[PDB]
Amino acid sequence: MLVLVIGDFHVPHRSAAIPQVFLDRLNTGRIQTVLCTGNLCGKETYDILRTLAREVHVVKGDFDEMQGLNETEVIKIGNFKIGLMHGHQVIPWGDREALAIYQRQLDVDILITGHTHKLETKEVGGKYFLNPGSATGAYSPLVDNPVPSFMLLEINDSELTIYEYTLVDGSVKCERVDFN
Repeated sequence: MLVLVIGDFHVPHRSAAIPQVFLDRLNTGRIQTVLCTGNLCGKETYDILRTLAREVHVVKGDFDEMQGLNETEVIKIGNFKIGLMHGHQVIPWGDREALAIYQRQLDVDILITGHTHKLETKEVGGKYFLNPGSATGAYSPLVDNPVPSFMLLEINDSELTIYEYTLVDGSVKCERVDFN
């Protein structure tokens, strides 16, 4: 019932590594599921994700060439139907009402998107909108100083806890958000 939410690893022609402190934490997390918003650094990243959990879901980001990734996925965890997509498709970008439109078309309680490279948890009308930011703090035109980040969710029936992990000025920070 622990879910890693992660993505936006890779931007073409730019290098950026996952912090090793993140890898060490997640390899010992007993993660049940990975929900990945896409933009992997090739098979290397997919192998990493497959070591973290038994069940891995990855959607197609705008830089992905890996064959066979779907644009959207819906996954049931606890009492939550969870929609997953990279989010560059949601126009105008990251805009609350456009996101809400996709959340209703996918019939989900939680909508997970990326593309902005800025981690954000937001409850809106009893629906949840989650963005883990970029695991590598990768470049984005939309953000000047992105930081490496990810989310762990703890789901117990209708209980939802989000742990927001970021790497700021060389030190890890975590913020816990509780929803019931």
